[PDB]
Amino acid sequence: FENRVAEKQKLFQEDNGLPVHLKGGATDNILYRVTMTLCLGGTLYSLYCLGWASFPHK
Amino acid sequence: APDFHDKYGNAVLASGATFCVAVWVYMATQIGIEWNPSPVGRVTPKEWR
Amino acid sequence: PSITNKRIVGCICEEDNSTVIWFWLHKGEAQRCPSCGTHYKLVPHQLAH
Amino acid sequence: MFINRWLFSTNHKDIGTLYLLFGAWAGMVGTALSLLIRAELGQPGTLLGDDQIYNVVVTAHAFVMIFFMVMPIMIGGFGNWLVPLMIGAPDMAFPRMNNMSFWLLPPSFLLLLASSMVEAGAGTGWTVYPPLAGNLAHAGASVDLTIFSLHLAGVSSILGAINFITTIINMKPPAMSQYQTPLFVWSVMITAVLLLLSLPVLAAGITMLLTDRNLNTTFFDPAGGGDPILYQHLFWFFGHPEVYILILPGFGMISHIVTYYSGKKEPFGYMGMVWAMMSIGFLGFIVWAHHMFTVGMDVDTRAYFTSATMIIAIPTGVKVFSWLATLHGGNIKWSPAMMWALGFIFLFTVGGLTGIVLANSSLDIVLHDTYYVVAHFHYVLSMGAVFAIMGGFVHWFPLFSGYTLNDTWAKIHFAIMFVGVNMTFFPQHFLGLSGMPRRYSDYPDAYTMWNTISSMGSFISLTAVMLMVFIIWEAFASKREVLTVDLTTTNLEWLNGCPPPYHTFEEPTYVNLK
Amino acid sequence: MAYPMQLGFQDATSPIMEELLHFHDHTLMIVFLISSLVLYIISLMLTTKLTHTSTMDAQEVETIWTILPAIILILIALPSLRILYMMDEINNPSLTVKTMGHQWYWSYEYTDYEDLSFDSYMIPTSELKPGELRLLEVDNRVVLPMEMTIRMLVSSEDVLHSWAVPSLGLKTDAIPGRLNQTTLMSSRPGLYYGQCSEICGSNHSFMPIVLELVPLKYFEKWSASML
Amino acid sequence: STALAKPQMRGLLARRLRFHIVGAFMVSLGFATFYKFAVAEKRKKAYADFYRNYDSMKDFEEMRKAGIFQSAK
Amino acid sequence: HYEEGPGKNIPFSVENKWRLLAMMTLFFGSGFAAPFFIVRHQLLKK
Amino acid sequence: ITAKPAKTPTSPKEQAIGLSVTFLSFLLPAGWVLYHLDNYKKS
Amino acid sequence: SVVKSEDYALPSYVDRRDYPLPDVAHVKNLSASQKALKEKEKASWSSLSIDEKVELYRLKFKESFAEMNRSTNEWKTVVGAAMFFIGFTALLLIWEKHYVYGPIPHTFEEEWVAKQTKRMLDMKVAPIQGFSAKWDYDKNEWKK
Amino acid sequence: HETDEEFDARWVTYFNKPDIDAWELRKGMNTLVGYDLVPEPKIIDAALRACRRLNDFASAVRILEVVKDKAGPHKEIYPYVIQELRPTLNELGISTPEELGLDKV
Amino acid sequence: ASAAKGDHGGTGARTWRFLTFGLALPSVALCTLNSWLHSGHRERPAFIPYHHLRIRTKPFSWGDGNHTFFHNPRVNPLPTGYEK
Ligand SMILES: CCCCCCCCCCCCCCCCCC(=O)OCC(COC(=O)CCCCCCCCCCCCCCCCC)OC(=O)CCCCCCCCCCCCCCCCC
Ligand SMILES: CCCCCCCCCCCCCCCCCC(=O)OCC(COC(=O)CCCCCCCCCCCCCCCCC)OC(=O)CCCCCCCCCCCCCCCCC
Ligand SMILES: CCCCCCCCCCCCCCCCCC(=O)OCC(COC(=O)CCCCCCCCCCCCCCCCC)OC(=O)CCCCCCCCCCCCCCCCC
Ligand code: HEA
Ligand code: HEA
Ligand SMILES: CCCCC/C=C\C/C=C\C/C=C\C/C=C\CCCC(=O)O[C@H](COC(=O)CCCCCCCCCCCCCCCCC)COP(=O)(O)OCCN
Ligand SMILES: CCCCC/C=C/C/C=C\CCCCCCCC(=O)O[C@H](COC(=O)CCCCCCCCCCCCCCC)COP(=O)(O)OCC[N+](C)(C)C
Ligand SMILES: CCCCCC/C=C\CCCCCCCCCC(=O)O[C@H](COC(=O)CCCCCCCCCCCCCCC)COP(=O)(O)OC[C@@H](O)CO
Ligand SMILES: CCCCCCCCCCO[C@@H]1OC(CO)[C@@H](O[C@H]2O[C@@H](CO)[C@@H](O)[C@H](O)[C@@H]2O)[C@H](O)[C@H]1O
Ligand SMILES: CCCCCCCCCCO[C@H]1O[C@H](CO)[C@@H](O[C@H]2O[C@@H](CO)[C@@H](O)[C@H](O)[C@@H]2O)[C@@H](O)[C@H]1O
Ligand SMILES: C[C@H](CCC(=O)O)[C@H]1CC[C@@H]2[C@H]3[C@H](O)C[C@@H]4C[C@@H](O)CC[C@]4(C)[C@@H]3C[C@@H](O)[C@@]21C
Ligand SMILES: C[C@H](CCC(=O)O)[C@H]1CC[C@H]2[C@@H]3[C@H](O)C[C@@H]4C[C@H](O)CC[C@]4(C)[C@H]3C[C@H](O)[C@]12C
Ligand SMILES: C[C@H](CCC(=O)O)[C@H]1CC[C@H]2[C@@H]3[C@H](O)C[C@@H]4C[C@H](O)CC[C@]4(C)[C@H]3C[C@H](O)[C@]12C
Ligand code: CUA
Ligand SMILES: [Cu+2]
Ligand SMILES: [Mg+2]
Ligand code: NA
Ligand SMILES: [Zn+2]
Repeated sequence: FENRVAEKQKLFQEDNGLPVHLKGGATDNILYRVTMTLCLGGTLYSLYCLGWASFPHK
Repeated sequence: APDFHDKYGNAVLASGATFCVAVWVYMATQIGIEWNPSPVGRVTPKEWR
Repeated sequence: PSITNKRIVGCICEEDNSTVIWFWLHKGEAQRCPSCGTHYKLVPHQLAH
Repeated sequence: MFINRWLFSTNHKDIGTLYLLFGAWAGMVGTALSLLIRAELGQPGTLLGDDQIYNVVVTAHAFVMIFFMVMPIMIGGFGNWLVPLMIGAPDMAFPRMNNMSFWLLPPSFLLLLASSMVEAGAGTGWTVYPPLAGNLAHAGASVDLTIFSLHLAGVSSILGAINFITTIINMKPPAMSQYQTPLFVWSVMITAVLLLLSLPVLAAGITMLLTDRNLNTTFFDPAGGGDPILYQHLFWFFGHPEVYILILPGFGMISHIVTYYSGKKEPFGYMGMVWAMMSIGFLGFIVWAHHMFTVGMDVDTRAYFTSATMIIAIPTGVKVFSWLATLHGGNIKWSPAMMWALGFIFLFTVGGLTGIVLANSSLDIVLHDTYYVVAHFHYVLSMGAVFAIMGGFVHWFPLFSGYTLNDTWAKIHFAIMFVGVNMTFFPQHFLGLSGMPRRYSDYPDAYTMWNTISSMGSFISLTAVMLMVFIIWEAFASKREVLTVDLTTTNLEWLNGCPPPYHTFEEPTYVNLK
Repeated sequence: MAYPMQLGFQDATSPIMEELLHFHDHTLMIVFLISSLVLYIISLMLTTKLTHTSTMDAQEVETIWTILPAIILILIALPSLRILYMMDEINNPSLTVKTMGHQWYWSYEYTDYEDLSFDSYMIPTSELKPGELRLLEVDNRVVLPMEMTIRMLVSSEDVLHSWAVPSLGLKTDAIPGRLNQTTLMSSRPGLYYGQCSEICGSNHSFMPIVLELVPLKYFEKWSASML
Repeated sequence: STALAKPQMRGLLARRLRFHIVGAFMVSLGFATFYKFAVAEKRKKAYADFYRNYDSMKDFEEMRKAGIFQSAK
Repeated sequence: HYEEGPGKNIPFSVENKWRLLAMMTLFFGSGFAAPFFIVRHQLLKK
Repeated sequence: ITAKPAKTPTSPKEQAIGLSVTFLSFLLPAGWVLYHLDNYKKS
Repeated sequence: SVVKSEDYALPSYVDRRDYPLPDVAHVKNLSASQKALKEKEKASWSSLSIDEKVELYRLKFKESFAEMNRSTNEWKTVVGAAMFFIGFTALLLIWEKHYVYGPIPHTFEEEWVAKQTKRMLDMKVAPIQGFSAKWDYDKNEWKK
Repeated sequence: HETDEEFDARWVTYFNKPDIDAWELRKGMNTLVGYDLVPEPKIIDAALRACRRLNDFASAVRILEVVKDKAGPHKEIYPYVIQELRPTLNELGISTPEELGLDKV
Repeated sequence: ASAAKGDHGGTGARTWRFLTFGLALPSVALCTLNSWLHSGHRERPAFIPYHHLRIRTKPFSWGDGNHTFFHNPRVNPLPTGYEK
């Protein structure tokens, strides 16, 4: 392996106004959208489950 | 120059106190609330056995 | 030192005082701590060339 | 921009605001629950149902008031807002982790609400003692949702504690020693240390209850060689420190309020105040068994716990007399905040004193699990903690919002609340001495008068809570913008204006070492 | 039992409860003195136009307000601990009775000689005989001999409960898998009431305790006839 | 056309505090003496008086004749 | 960057005092009402 | 503390409105549930 | 005279008993007449008229000690309004007793209480001080 | 600490410094009123004179107001101090708060 | 553990003096209180000439060779029993 930290330093210090979590590129965007979708979708689903468990099924 | 308190202070105090006493006395004696006071000096013991 | 016109100064008047005296120090003539009178003078900017 | 600011925040002020909002909402829930309790006890007989629905209400009232109202407001709200400003720091040490401590609360609250929605709720008491809280006497998801709620609130507070201790130790100006930081900052650090040490034990204990309920472990089940009393030790080892965690930030705010409205540049006996809070924090870890005087412990163990418990009166006494000594010779400003602080000093003292009565294991035999205990803790919590929160809220509201409240309305609010809480809890001393048990949905006829008066007092408090919402509305509706504040030389948090800008102390303060 | 508008403790029925009443009077006086002293001082600090806002020295007055409370705490602890140890004194009972807590009633066992045992349920309000106390009466009372040292053993067969009789100064938790001991000694004959003192579910408020203290002779006959 | 005499000008706050702290102490003593008579002593005498010539059998007989007992009719 | 100053450092708007009163009413009202409706929920199950 | 005059003064009439609306938002929903308590208890 | 929001970093004026001499003068900008008065002030004060002296004072300070220390009628409004709200609370309690609370247990009826009271006296409830001690068993009535 | 005479002397000296500036005048009075005492006429004398040297009449009157305030309920201290300062008030042309109608609310 | 207090910004002389007078000495004062309370001479037990106690395989190099170095007549019996 070779030291490529300088390349990464250049990329992450590039004045493009992007927040650190999206500054790596398009992949950051995708991973973020996947994470957030699972979180919010999963939360809606948990609310639905609460609604189901709240009532007796005799 | 007179403020809210100089103009309305006496009235707020007078009618506030009057309203308070009136409604609390009504609630305490005219609506069927059971205070369950001590029988001492007020109840005449009656045979139970 | 300051990179602007004014900077907050905290003055611990005597060693071991638990109370710190805070005040804005403005560009211009030296100002004095409201508690002990020691003088402070703002010497503005730079840092980044 | 809205989402980035309010959902993705890394700003101590905004995060403190979120906490204040969350705590205010929780306070409404907790107040409603307290009204249901007092409605049920307002007249002899049954109103809602048996002890199950009643105790689900009692249990939730406690969890909401403690975990969702008091802690978030004092530590998350005032702590986040004021700590960085008081030490001239640009923000908290871990601004991103700080945001997670906040966001763990809504989910935690949702789990608590879920537990009362499913099955028959968790009517176990906030102490959640097994076997009543076990899988046979409380079968179903309710108790499990309650344990999970506590886990999330626990993680939130532990991470919050790590953040506060780090910020306070590492981010003061280079010249400022720990003995040059304001008392409120001291109160928060000590509280954070108590949280860091106590919550993990609670977590261990409720995890064991969880496994006993779902993985067939038997930590608290005698059939497997377990012991229900083990749970009590684990719970109370956290439980006592918890009550000091609830009052310490309050003591800190009281010191600031009393000093400020006495027109003083400093509180009387600063080092004695630091010593007192540290002692209280320390002693608070070696007295837990005073919550177990009737479980059947050896007499020597009981003599020790009686003795250790009473010692705390000494450091607490130094604080009370120091607050009075701060008022001494002051140019007293009779503001609404001062009123809350004066009420706190007196009412907290009364509550502390009845605590000393309860410390005596001999007497506690008769007072335990009766309304004498309920009277004690509501004087220190519903009057102590709450008055400190109200005082701090009216004092700092102009700083956080940039607007002033109407002082007359605020003084009216104080008067109503003062009458309400005293009418509610004072009679409970009589009910306790005479033997009325805790957690009862109905009581023998002889207890009717005091229960009736207590429930009426609770309605007066409700009127005060409703008035407070109106008062806050009126402030935001009228928009009277703050101009000047007195005593900024000894109250750094006000030095950047009202409200301070999003980023404060970008250029740190200048403090000579000499 | 408690009577309407009661302010303090139920009248003492045992020598130990009498002891607690005097200890509480002692403690309460201190509570009143300290709380009124604090209220007084607050008013004193707030009623003067005179001022002194400069730095005030504290290492002098703090000796006073550290030593004084320390002394007061010792003055409370002494009689408190004397009573504590007194309750633990070896007394050697003449009778041992056991009580098991259940959801939601108490069962009793007098098994010194015969194997006597029975359940004790609260009399439903709809079923009270005229003059009987709501929520406090039970079908089978705990008949016990007066002026005698009795050993009560408490436990439970399900969740936690707590066996209490305020007039006797008693409260002993009923824990499953554990046998807690307490001693009972009534100075007088009569009926003495108490209520479950540990949250145990649905009917926690409705599982009272009623002691019936009678002379030894009657205790014995009762024993026999309850076989 | 008379002059005014030099009034005390120093330590007026402290002087006030001392006077009232001493008065508070006097009142505490007076309260202690009152309480240890209207409550403490009263309680000791009430119990001592009640049990001095107390007859437990006579008391029981009265209760039995009134029919309060389940085991003694 | 974000808006700063009185009425701008909060997640809700105070531009209109009546719209604000509606917000606050829903906010605090929903909190206070929740326990009553949960109690109603528990009573209507059995 | 010194402050500027209200930017949008709230007159006594306005305050009565805010107070009443505030009180009603708390009282109405709870009052409704409490009123129908018996209808809930057995149904 | 007129203060602004962004002036929080600048010394300000305050009327306080324990800070008699504020950091700034009440009025900093002076008219033709006012600047003339400050010049007159450099000469003997005896040559100053009462009205000139009071003008000098009002340039320097906002309120005098007597004005800043005046008491008010605010307490009337506070106490009166508190009582109005506590009174309003009684209305809520009236509403509750009427629409929420059902009848109380039959054990509270006058006859029941009379019997229950005799029974409590028969079992000698609180004979030392609390209850039965208040009944004269000889004269068969409540001790006078 | 120190004797009453030494404290007084120290404050008389402070206000008697010829070139005392406005800041030092305010600092001295604002500090002095923090103590548990009504300053001696001799200290007030020196401070009033400093006001003269600073051409500050308004502060001279404020100083007399603070002296009356510091006495609190003891209505006999101000009349006596004003008595003792009469020569100086006359000399410098200092009208008391009363004479200016500054004592009416 | 982490105790229950705080400082740590810089543990120096002032902090250790704070601990000496605010924690350490008060603890010694409490233990001194407790000790000079639970004291009082507890009644000495009946003498039993146990063979594993009051050992004498060689006389002591002091006194009469039969008394231990810090012999207390009140509580230390000789091999033959308590002293007069
Ligand atoms: C609301 C219901 C009131 C019912 C009143 C009694 C009726 C008696 C009939 C008829 C009376 C005579 C016949 C019966 C005698 C029974 C004696 C008994 O068995 O004796 C024991 C009993 C009865 O004790 C008494 O002997 C009653 C004492 C009442 C003290 C009241 C202070 C009240 C202040 C303001 C009003 C209350 C609300 C605010 C309270 C605020 C906190 C105190 O039980 C207690 O121990 C209850 C108190 C528990 C401890 C609280 C400690 C700190 C309290 C106050 C410090 C205030 C200092 C400044 C001075 C006070 C400043 C405000
Ligand atoms: C639950 C919330 C309901 C909200 C309903 C209304 C929504 C309208 C939307 C929209 C109509 C368009 C309006 C745009 C601007 C205003 C509204 C907005 O979107 O704003 C949204 C904001 C603000 O909320 C508002 O919108 C109402 C604000 C009322 C403000 C009162 C201020 C009170 C005084 C002092 C406060 C502290 C600071 C003081 C000093 C000054 C600041 C430092 O919230 C936040 O982003 C996060 C707040 C977190 C803390 C709140 C409670 C979390 C509660 C429960 C967990 C529940 C578990 C399940 C429980 C489930 C149910 C049983
Ligand atoms: C030398 C010794 C003898 C001295 C004799 C007096 C001499 C005085 C000289 C000199 C004394 C100082 C004089 C100057 C003070 C400033 C006067 C002014 O320019 O400013 C105007 C100020 C003046 O303030 C005052 O001035 C009176 C203040 C009263 C404050 C009470 C605060 C209580 C806080 C905590 C309570 C527990 C501890 C209490 C401690 C209380 C200490 C006073 O503001 C008010 O007028 C508004 C507030 C009034 C209502 C207060 C709350 C009531 C709470 C609970 C009961 C509700 C009853 C109604 C509803 C009832 C429903 C049933
Ligand atoms: C902080 C804790 C807290 C607070 C404030 C209160 C407040 C109140 N509590 Fe308490 N309560 C507990 C904690 C608390 N309680 C606990 C721990 C238990 C034991 C539970 C158990 O046994 O398991 C309990 C139990 C309990 C019982 C005994 C139940 C039983 O044994 O059967 C009763 C009975 O009356 C009661 C009543 C009340 C009432 C009427 C109030 C009223 O005073 C409430 C009035 C309203 C307020 C004081 C809230 C105001 C605050 C805000 C709304 C925030 C405002 C926002 C900002 C300023 C930003 N409570
Ligand atoms: C804010 C919360 C808070 C605080 C600060 C305290 C403080 C104290 N508490 Fe309290 N306590 C609770 C909340 C709190 N408590 C709760 C929630 C419960 C019930 C939990 C449950 O079961 O659900 C409880 C229960 C409880 C018990 C258990 C009773 C039982 O269940 O049978 C005991 C036992 O000793 C006790 C003691 C004390 C003591 C001695 C203090 C001391 O810290 C107080 C010290 C203060 C003073 C003494 C006053 C000021 C001092 C002076 C003016 C100096 C002079 C004084 C003397 C010389 C005495 N508390
Ligand atoms: C006050 C607390 C401090 C303790 C020491 C102070 C005074 C004693 C004198 C020297 C002690 C030094 C080291 C300890 C050696 C032997 C144990 C002594 C501990 C002691 O002092 O024990 C006493 C016995 O005294 C005895 O025989 C002691 C007889 C004295 C003779 C000493 C014998 C010397 C032997 C030393 C061996 C040296 C080898 C060391 C080598 C080091 C490494 C090469 C106990 O008294 P007692 O009456 O039996 O019981 C009390 C009943 N009321
Ligand atoms: C169980 C309950 C226990 C009960 C509590 C008992 C309370 C204690 C009662 C009295 C304390 C007596 C302290 C005596 C101090 C003298 C006060 C004084 O006068 O205050 C200052 C001393 O400084 C100083 O100690 C600093 C100022 C004063 C320091 C002490 C004041 C605080 C006193 C407490 C305030 C009341 C709270 C009481 C708490 C219950 C004044 O300074 P000097 O005169 O040198 O300078 C003035 C210049 N000269 C020289 C020209 C006059
Ligand atoms: C029933 C099941 C319950 C489950 C509950 C689960 C709760 C949360 C789960 C998800 C949380 C994981 C996400 C990662 C968290 C990492 C926090 C972290 O790593 O935080 C760091 C600080 O804490 C530090 O160092 C040191 C501290 C490191 C803390 C690591 C976080 C772990 C969270 C769990 C804690 C459990 C408590 C343990 C005791 C029982 C970094 O601070 P930031 O503010 O980010 O940045 C500051 C910048 O200057 C960095 O350049
Ligand atoms: C502890 C917190 C609670 C405090 C107490 C609440 C104070 C009173 C609130 C009033 O609320 C209501 O009052 C009613 C009666 O006055 C109801 O009307 C109801 O009753 C009727 C009239 O009798 C009918 O017209 C309608 O059908 C109706 O449902 C009603 O729904 C409810 O909103
Ligand atoms: C590694 C470090 C250790 C090094 C060795 C330690 C040395 C210990 C020295 C002990 O010496 C002693 O010896 C004695 C014995 O002779 C004592 O006197 C005594 O002994 C007597 C002689 O018979 C009697 O006359 C007296 O009563 C008296 O108690 C005696 O007080 C003591 O000083
Ligand atoms: C490639 C690298 C040399 C430094 C470099 O990258 O330029 C070498 C040096 C030491 C490392 C090795 C270390 O010797 C430890 C390991 C030993 C081997 O048994 C397996 C791989 C092993 C896990 C490592 C893999 C190897 O690729 C490393 C990473
Ligand atoms: C309560 C706890 C046991 C918890 C458990 O059973 O799991 C025990 C463990 C050690 C005990 C302590 C130690 O045994 C030392 C002390 C012994 C004394 O007899 C009483 C206090 C004393 C300080 C004890 C109090 C209490 O009984 C402790 C703290
Ligand atoms: C030494 C330390 C800090 C002093 C300083 O560096 O400023 C001070 C602060 C608080 C003091 C303590 C508190 O004042 C409480 C106690 C008061 C008694 O007068 C002596 C012991 C007492 C326990 C004090 C000992 C010591 O003087 C402490 C601990
Ligand atoms: Cu059995 Cu509670
Ligand atoms: Cu505790
Ligand atoms: Mg219990
Ligand atoms: Na009920
Ligand atoms: Zn300084």
